[PDB]
Amino acid sequence: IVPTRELENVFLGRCKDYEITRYLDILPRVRSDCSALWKDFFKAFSFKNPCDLDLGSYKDFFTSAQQQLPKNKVMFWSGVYDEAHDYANTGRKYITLEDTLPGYMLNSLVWCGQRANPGFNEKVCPDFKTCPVQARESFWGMASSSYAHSAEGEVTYMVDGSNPKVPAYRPDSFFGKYELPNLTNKVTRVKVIVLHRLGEKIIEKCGAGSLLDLEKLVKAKHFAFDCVENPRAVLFLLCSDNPNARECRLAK
Amino acid sequence: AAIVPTRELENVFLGRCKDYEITRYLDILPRVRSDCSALWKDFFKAFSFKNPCDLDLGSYKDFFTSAQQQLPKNKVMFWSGVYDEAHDYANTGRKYITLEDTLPGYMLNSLVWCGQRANPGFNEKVCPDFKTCPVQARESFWGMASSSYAHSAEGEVTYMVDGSNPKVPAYRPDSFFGKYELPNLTNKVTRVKVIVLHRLGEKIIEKCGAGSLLDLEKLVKAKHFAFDCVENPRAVLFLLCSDNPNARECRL
Ligand SMILES: *[C@H]1O[C@H](COP(=O)(O)OP(=O)(O)OC[C@H]2O[C@@H](n3cnc4c(N)ncnc43)[C@H](O)[C@@H]2O)[C@@H](O)[C@@H]1F
Ligand SMILES: *[C@H]1O[C@H](COP(=O)(O)OP(=O)(O)OC[C@H]2O[C@@H](n3cnc4c(N)ncnc43)[C@H](O)[C@@H]2O)[C@@H](O)[C@@H]1F
Repeated sequence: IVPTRELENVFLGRCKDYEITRYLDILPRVRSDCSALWKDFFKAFSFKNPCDLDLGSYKDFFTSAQQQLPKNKVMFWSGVYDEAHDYANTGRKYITLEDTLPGYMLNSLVWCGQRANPGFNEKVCPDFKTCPVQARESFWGMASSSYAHSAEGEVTYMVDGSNPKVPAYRPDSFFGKYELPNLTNKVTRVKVIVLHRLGEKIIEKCGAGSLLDLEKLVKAKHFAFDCVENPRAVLFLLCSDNPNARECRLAK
Repeated sequence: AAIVPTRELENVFLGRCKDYEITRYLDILPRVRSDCSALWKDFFKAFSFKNPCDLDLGSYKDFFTSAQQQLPKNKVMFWSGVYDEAHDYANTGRKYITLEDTLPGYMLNSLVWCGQRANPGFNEKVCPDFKTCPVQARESFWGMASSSYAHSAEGEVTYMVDGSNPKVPAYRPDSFFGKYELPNLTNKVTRVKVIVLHRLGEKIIEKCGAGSLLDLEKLVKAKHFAFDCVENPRAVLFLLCSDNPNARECRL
């Protein structure tokens, strides 16, 4: 894997663009200037072995970086990145991690430290399917946790119902591992949306398999629960990308 | 009461430019030759150290020569009156390209700025209302951006219009499309494909083959382009129906 070029300039550039122009109406600005955020983030993994990371390294970064999240608007997802983002719609309907300050600064970036100067590898980074679990998930694991700890009201969870190999809810997803257990009592409802991909065999349904697992786990935590499969707004989003699919038929 | 310039103009501009250069639309649009600081210099000199209304259609020419990307065949889209729907359908460059996906569109999208005579050469407190400035100055930037963008289109071009406005024809010689785009389309364009938007639950005002759209047709054919026109095609209708699943038009 090839690390992002000019990590620092990209970071600070996204940081300044975000501060001045992004989500102004939707998300609050953070207290720290961009260079203090840079110091906290860099300190986390710099001058270290690329797999000397744990779930605590970026904690000061996230403490600096965390925003209060608008009530009822937080959305979580597993295995349906693209439709959750389209449905969320850049903050118009829901908020995702990539809408928040740290999610937006680091989306799609690739970095790693080294013990030698200049503290980080600008040439080659380890295929993270090589370090332990805790160092692999040290950045986005803490991010997911910091995000989830900030959620309030109803939160929404979008899942893949058409995967014959991967259960809609898994205790060992970032959601199961880091997000769900970090919901505080400010959260009152987990609303699930199951995606039944077009042209595909339906695999999971509300009330059965791993979604019943989830339902019990949510109810055990003193949250309300509900669940729907291809609700109309969602279905229509998928139909625009495949408008002749059988599921997309309109009136004559 | 007063119009507010963007804060930290130069930092926002460089931040966006850098972010874009290194991480944006990599698989979709090519990079430009000039670095960010050169682009800032050509942009700054267009308006700085002059009165705020002392600008013309040629002012940003050097900036546009430097920032213009070559644009992908058959993917260029134009719109009047339906900003949101056009950008939704275009899908951040995955289905069509818009001016906002290009480098200069991205950098200056939503920003507000103006020159002054006194140091430091641009006004940080206040900008005039555009209706106070002569048209060549009021349109200097976005007028140049649209002609330059239109001039780079190759293959089929798509044009999305509002067919539901009772006071604003779908096509108008007086719109940005009509002033700066249609007439700067070169002989590398093969076809104009019009997509007429009929807003859900509203009176249908314009139709393919009559009214200002019949003017658009003959105009297009006398530039020797092919022409076609479709009204609420499914792929668009499904996007409208996603935000309003209850309309008559979305019936199952
Ligand atoms: C926090 O967690 C979920 C998403 O994680 P899950 O493990 O539940 O979902 P899954 O689809 O199984 O895993 C895909 C992983 O990619 C990570 N990721 C986030 N952002 C990026 C970027 N920008 N580039 C590469 N990978 C990224 C995810 O966190 C997943 O682990 C969401 O609801 C919360 F964001
Ligand atoms: C070149 O120009 C047209 C778009 O402009 P038109 O005059 O043809 O159409 P209209 O919708 O009447 O006005 C668009 C111009 O104003 C800016 N603009 C409008 N709405 C927004 C929003 N919501 N965000 C940012 N900018 C907006 C644009 O800069 C246009 O110049 C397109 O085919 C090509 F862009």
